[PDB]
Amino acid sequence: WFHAIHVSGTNGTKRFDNPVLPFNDGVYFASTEKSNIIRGWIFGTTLDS
Amino acid sequence: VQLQESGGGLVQPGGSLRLSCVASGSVTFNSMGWYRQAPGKQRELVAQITAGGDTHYADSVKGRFTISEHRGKNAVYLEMHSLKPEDTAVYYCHLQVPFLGGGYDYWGQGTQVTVSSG
Ligand SMILES: *[C@@H]1O[C@H](CO)[C@@H](O)[C@H](O)[C@H]1NC(C)=O
Repeated sequence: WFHAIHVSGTNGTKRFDNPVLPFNDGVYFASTEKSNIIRGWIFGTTLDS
Repeated sequence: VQLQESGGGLVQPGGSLRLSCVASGSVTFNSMGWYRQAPGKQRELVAQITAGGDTHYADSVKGRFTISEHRGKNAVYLEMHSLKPEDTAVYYCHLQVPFLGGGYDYWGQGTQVTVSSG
């Protein structure tokens, strides 16, 4: 489970949660949202030039 | 792949073709539309039909073009009239299948309709 804007502090923290996850034999991605914050994905091996 | 698109044929000026963006099955979309594209020219909008029923027309197409949806056969129907040679183009069927909030139209599979007297 990945909460997008993790609010660690009670007053509020405003940091994203987008770890570089592995891609082994395919993945199943499900998103629950209400204001279209999920915008896509990037795929590759080293994610560089 | 999924959606498969075809229809139409070569005609002469003054004729009318009832082309359809014939689908392959029941589909979900919010604003179905049809494009054109001539060689050396960019794609230009022709008509727009939404789920609600809004019908958007380009400047060069009012007074001659009608759009009707057939939910029984799940296909919109694209009927031209008062055809002129300027309408010859690589006709496209951009779709409104939702994708990350809408997108990924299927206009790549187009139809070839040429309007000419010869
Ligand atoms: C489709 O196939 C038929 C029969 O082979 C042919 O007459 C026609 O020109 C082809 N193209 C279109 C756009 O119908």
